[PDB]
Amino acid sequence: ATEIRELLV
Amino acid sequence: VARPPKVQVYSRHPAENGKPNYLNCYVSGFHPPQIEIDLLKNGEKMNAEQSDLSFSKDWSFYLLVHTEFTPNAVDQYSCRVKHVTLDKPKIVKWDRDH
Amino acid sequence: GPHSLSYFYTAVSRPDRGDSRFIAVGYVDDTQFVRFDSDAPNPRMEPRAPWIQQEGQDYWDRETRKQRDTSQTYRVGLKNLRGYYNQSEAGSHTYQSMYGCYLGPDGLLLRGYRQYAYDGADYIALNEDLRSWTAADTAAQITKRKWETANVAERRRSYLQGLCVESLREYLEMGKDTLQRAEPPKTHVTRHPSSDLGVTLRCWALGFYPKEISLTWQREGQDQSQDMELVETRPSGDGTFQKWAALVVPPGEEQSYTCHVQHEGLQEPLTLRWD
Repeated sequence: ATEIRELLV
Repeated sequence: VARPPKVQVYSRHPAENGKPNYLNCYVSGFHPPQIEIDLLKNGEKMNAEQSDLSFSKDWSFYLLVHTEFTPNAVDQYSCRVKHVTLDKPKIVKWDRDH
Repeated sequence: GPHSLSYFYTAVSRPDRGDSRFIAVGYVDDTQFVRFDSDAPNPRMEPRAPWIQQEGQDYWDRETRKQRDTSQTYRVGLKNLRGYYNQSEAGSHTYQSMYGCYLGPDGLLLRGYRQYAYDGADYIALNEDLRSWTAADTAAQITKRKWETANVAERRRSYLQGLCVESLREYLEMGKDTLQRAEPPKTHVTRHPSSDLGVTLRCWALGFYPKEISLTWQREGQDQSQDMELVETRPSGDGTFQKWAALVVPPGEEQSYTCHVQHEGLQEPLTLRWD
């Protein structure tokens, strides 16, 4: 299962 | 910098004339990912399937282009690769010994 | 060695079309099992191995929602990165991430990782402690401070120690019949003309899984790794792998050479020679 979300670079 | 593709052309099973097989063109180590990989039968583009874009631990991409084929003694098969690192297309001929 | 679950994200800007393209693929060990492509109409996470298809609609809905959100974050991110480097608006650039977990013999996270690249160069990476970042240049230091401010590393660590390992364990059981079964190579030796003083012996290993294999030629017991020609291991097209190792030997001396094949699918290493 992938990571739920990540923060903008 | 941009990295040029390595190319291998090979069949899934040892080739036997008149026996159905699969023809692979494995293209790896390149960057950026924009690339044109064509399997050719007697110089004519085959409608071959291409794998999903992935990459290795050094960030360089790899792709598999592949299709069914039935080798014989007459037909010539090759893989043609166009990439920004190549001033003209790279052509690798298929032969059953590699 | 240890089993692993790994994801690979590629985002590419397309100024001519005014957008970007995001492609994700997931692997368990050497087996691809999902994909997502923002260019697909109504894009969803899609199965790419038979055993993952038993996941129900809630799994595919959840994975689709995460990839759609991530696609949008990497789209905006490509714009931020162009600004960081004061690059022209007309060029295409590439933003990559890979992350994953290896399963320890105790069922815990053996090693987790999360790394990013911009235009093929390391940009920022989560350190081995899963608590801090290493940034490669001035641009990546901007990203580093934003992610430190937002405590991003704690969420990466929780995912890597938690859901990554738990979902890996679930996939390993769902696909046990293929993921946890070694397929040994089919082997044979061919002979080919080379040049004045030598013929080529080529030792072939076909159809094996997993990818790791050892092919060696040995001139009279002692390893011949001098001009052994060894091609990169390549996909068969059916989820298995292929490799060969070749060497030039004196005509009439073929039977002095042995190819040794080690693979976890074999009960014991093989010893092949020219017919």
